[PDB]
Amino acid sequence: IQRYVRKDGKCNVHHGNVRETYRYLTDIFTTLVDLKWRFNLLIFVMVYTVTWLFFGMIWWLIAYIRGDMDHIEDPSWTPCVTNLNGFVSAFLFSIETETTIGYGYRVITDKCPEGIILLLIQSVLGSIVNAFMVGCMFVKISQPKKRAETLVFSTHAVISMRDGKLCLMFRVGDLRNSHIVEASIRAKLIKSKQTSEGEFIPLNQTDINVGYYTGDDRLFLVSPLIISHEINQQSPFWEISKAQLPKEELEIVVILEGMVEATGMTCQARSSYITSEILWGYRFTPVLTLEDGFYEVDYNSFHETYETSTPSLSAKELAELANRAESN
Amino acid sequence: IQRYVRKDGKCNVHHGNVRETYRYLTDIFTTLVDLKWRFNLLIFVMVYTVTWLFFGMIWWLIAYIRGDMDHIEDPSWTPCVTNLNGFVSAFLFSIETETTIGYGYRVITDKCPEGIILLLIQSVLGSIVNAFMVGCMFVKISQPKKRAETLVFSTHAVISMRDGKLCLMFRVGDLRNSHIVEASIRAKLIKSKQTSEGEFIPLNQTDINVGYYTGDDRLFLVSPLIISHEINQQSPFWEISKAQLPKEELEIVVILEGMVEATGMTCQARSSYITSEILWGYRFTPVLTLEDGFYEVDYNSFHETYETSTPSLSAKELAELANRAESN
Amino acid sequence: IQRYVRKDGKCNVHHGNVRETYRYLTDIFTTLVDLKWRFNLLIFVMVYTVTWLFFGMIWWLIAYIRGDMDHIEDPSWTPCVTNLNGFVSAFLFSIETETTIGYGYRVITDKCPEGIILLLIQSVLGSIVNAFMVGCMFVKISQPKKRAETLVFSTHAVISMRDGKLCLMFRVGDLRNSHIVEASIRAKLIKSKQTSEGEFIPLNQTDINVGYYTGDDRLFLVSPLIISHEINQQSPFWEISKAQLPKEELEIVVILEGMVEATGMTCQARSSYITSEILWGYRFTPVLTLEDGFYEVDYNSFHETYETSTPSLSAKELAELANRAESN
Amino acid sequence: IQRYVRKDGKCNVHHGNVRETYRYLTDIFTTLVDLKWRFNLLIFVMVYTVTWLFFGMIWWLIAYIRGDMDHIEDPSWTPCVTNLNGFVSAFLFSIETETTIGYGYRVITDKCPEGIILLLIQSVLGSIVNAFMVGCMFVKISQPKKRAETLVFSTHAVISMRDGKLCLMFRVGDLRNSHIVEASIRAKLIKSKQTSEGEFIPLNQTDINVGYYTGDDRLFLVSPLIISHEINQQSPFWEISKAQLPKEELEIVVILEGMVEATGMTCQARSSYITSEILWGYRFTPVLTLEDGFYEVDYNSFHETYETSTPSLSAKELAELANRAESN
Ligand SMILES: [K+]
Ligand SMILES: [K+]
Ligand SMILES: [K+]
Ligand SMILES: [K+]
Ligand SMILES: [K+]
Ligand code: NA
Ligand code: NA
Ligand code: NA
Ligand code: NA
Repeated sequence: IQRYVRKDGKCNVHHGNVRETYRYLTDIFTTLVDLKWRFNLLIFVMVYTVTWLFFGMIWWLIAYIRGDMDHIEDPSWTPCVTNLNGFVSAFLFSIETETTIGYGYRVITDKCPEGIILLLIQSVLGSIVNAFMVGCMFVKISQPKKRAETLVFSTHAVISMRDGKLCLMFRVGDLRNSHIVEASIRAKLIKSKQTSEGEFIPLNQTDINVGYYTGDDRLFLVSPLIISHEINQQSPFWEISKAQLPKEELEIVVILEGMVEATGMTCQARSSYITSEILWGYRFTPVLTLEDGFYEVDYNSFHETYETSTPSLSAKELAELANRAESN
Repeated sequence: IQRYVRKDGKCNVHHGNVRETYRYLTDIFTTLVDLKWRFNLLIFVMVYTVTWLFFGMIWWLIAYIRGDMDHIEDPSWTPCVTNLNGFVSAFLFSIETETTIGYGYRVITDKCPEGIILLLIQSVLGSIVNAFMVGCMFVKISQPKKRAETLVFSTHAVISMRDGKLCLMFRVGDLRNSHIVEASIRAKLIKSKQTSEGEFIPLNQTDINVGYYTGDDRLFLVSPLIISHEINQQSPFWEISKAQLPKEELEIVVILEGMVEATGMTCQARSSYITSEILWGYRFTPVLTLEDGFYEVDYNSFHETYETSTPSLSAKELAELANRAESN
Repeated sequence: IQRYVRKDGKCNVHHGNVRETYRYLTDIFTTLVDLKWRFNLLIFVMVYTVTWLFFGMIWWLIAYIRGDMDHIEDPSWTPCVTNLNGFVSAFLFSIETETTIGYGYRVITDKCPEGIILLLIQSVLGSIVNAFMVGCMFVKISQPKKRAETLVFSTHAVISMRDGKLCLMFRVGDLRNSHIVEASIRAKLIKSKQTSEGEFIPLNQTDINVGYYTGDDRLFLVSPLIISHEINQQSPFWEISKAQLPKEELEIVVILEGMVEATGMTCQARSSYITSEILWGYRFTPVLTLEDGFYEVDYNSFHETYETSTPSLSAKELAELANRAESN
Repeated sequence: IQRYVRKDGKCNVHHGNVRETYRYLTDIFTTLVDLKWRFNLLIFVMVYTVTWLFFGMIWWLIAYIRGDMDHIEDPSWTPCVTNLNGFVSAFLFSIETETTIGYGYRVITDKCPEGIILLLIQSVLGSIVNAFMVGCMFVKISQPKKRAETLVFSTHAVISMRDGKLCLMFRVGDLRNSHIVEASIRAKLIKSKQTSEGEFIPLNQTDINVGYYTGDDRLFLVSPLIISHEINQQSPFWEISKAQLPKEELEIVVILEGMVEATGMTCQARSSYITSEILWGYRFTPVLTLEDGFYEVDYNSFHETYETSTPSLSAKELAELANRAESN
């Protein structure tokens, strides 16, 4: 079955018929850092080689129009750049200058102002281009989405009874010793619907409660946590029994958002649970054990669940039993 | 008619009679990065050329006061900077030094401490100025407002019935495959008012509810979303019928705020719906279709709406019909 | 009278008897960027001059222990660094190397590995020190608190009647065309108190409501806004009449927090209203006027207020009149 | 007794049996900046020395395959790099080039394109590697967790009566004159539990209320603040008397999260109070005193508490006395 979101977090959507494609060029920086690495590294190589060529020809051109080329056998003549024997030497000086290596076998001189104003322009644009590209690299290396790689979601969501309440539970973890700051968990139920009046709504998102009113959706996440959605009157699973579950066409999107401790930058880790990955009547297997001075987590057991005695009834039907029980 | 906010997000306000203009110089960095590009690139060129000139004259000056200029025919004499034949050579050494190209035809020496302490000062201020300016460039290129270019708002807001409730709806979209992290939507109604007591309040902002109490204002925005404001008792559209709408003098400001995935930086995309852009009795045309392995969006249809059967009554009058219907 | 917070935002508190002062050295970066500019620029100059000296002596030392110094009249002998005639030349090479100007009159050679491993160490530490310091500069220039300079608070808070409710109002503004993203306003009442049991609490902070439950504390701030605190049953001004106000010993701290549009960084602008700056029975003078295509703000009038007819009674006593009025 | 969180903020947990260790390499930047300094500085040294060697051999190799090595006695022959007498000179040119010191005793030439395309590759990768590493340093120096060093938590939590309510109180402070922006305090109670149905939950986190519904959890923190948790019906200390406290097996985790004023980056300071550090019947000793123009804090007294008359009863039992008192 098709899902909206993959277990690893990527989203199965393509944006077609974007009539106004120039917008991608309007915020070029976003397109650049969003590219695949091969394409950054390609552009990176190109941006540098074309500038050095582009200036290299302008350095050659000053030397040509000046007549430096024509008098190389005459020492009386002095050029813009000492030693520009040909079209190759210009390329090298062009790099020697803009990288600011400037070996100084090729050296500029007093004799032309035409050259000085180029060295000037170059150095300036050399800084602006170099910023743009190095900046682009730094951002791409340091970007926070990468942290998501050391944030795990449990492979299944489970439904079982907890202190008399029927609960939907998934487990989350963080493989690093460092932290997710201002950590928080939110969850969205994704399923299509139809209004009384006729409107079909493709992949309708309804927020699932996972601590919003108590601030228990704000996580302190060191050892793995089991996030619990209590299936109450206000739940979208209120009228879903063990029987009905597999015949429902729904998907739970789970989103973990906080700041990578070292870069202040906010990360978003995502995963999905489709109807078949929601185990009814199950419990997560413990992972925590005590050792001398430290609590040790056993990630082998992180995804593992086991079965428990659990009603087949919808949460709603459990209430109906309770209403008669308290009234008895 | 005059609007407060343009559809593209820019705001029609000018800040006149700012008596204390020095404040703009107090936080210079904000003024700089807020400038138009022509003016950054201008200042950028200028800041660099004046330093190189300013030092170039000081390099010339040491050479003049020392008497290096007077003895160029004497090799016994050795200068601060080998080869400073005139006022031009000094400018070149000044750049050769501060860019740190340092071709080394112009080379400093032991003979003057006067020169060494300059090379010292220069290099230090060369780093501080270079930071300030390159930094200023980097910030301006990477700034998040730019993302707003690949965030679209629907061209109209529509009002129609949804599961028995009258709703104001606008649609939002994101043209990129990358994400808006900690995405959230808020909306402000802008219209003037008068208190019982007499006070006129120019462009009074009252927050429009778009999910605040359920956290459904926190968006997971991949494919386009239709943001719904339920027009209930607490709504500012409670007493507005189809008839009255066009004769109201109001404007809805819509604000999308989240973090650009790659730079942790927060973006704010804005748009406005003036009274004439609010289509009563309309529905948004679907955009989502299924393809092999991927959900495809059709942005051609993004802004498109169609008409449906919809009451001409205000939400309030619909309730009055319901009160008698339930009491019947 | 002593205030806790100045009108410009600075806080009248000193942190004395910090026994564990090393902590300031533990997070050195915070102390550095928190310093006055004179002291950054001082340290900046020093950090660079001591490294260049420190290496300069090590460059001199290799040259001394090797015996390069003793043979300068012998060309057969070749040194670590060509041309190190004395203790001054070493300082210059040391800079020429670490700034990477490297004029190359002073050039390293094959003949000693002792020199190569220094050039190596230097270049590496040259990058680490240069990062630390340039970074420190960049941060300090770009820091967001500076924006606060172009965020104004009204000079007074006023109390007057608004649609039958008694309200405490202050006005806020933003002098720039650019934005404060995720803008929000919160306000704290600061006054001492005593518990029934005996405990004196020095400067007790109680949050003042300014939109928290409706999200109207989240500002869209283009033209100036009048922030309104409705003085209701839950207000700390519930039992304060015009008469009692000046004899109360209290201070309202007002805090504006949002993100500078260009740097994603969060700014905090603060101000205070002491009991004497709270004008009872007053209204803010309008500032907004319409011009062709643009709304123009008149900051001359920003702080200005005028008097209106307003009850001398506490909000509580107004309710008591209303209770008998509705019961009549 | 074992705690979950240390008083200084570090967490007693180890992540064992991480089967998928490659993920650490997938987001390498996080692993790098998370390393101990010795290991950054080690890698930093290594990354640079291996590139310079790696290129140095390629520079040597071009010189070898070309036959430059074989003709050093022939001036007719001209090499890729003037002066590459051996395997050592190549290493030096390799650094001279990539650091961009380029002393220019070793200079590239026209004669080989083989060399030019290397200089090209090098300079490009020289920028990418240099970014990666300097960036990594900058991040690590500027990271916000460090601020936590100048944020103190009181050594004990105390329980005493405040205006008729039994309260759990701890005190927090900030040693710097600079601010924590968007400051906020949250607190989690950590103790194991067992569901009716059988499920043991290892270290169950239940959020402790410390201002969430009034926004008094949002701190304006200049002088020290006493954070108060009112022990009401909804409290986890509702049924805990002075008698029972020490026999409970619980731990309160306290978390302070806000932005370092200068870097926009968010900091998280943590501490813990185990059952024995919760003083029943105690009050914090004042720290604030007035001086000419400034409020002075006395951090000697910051942690100090003193005893007061305080009920031995649980908050619940105090209510039961009140129920009969009001009914009397
Ligand atoms: K250089
Ligand atoms: K150089
Ligand atoms: K050089
Ligand atoms: K040189
Ligand atoms: K936030
Ligand atoms: Na962790
Ligand atoms: Na998207
Ligand atoms: Na503004
Ligand atoms: Na402080």
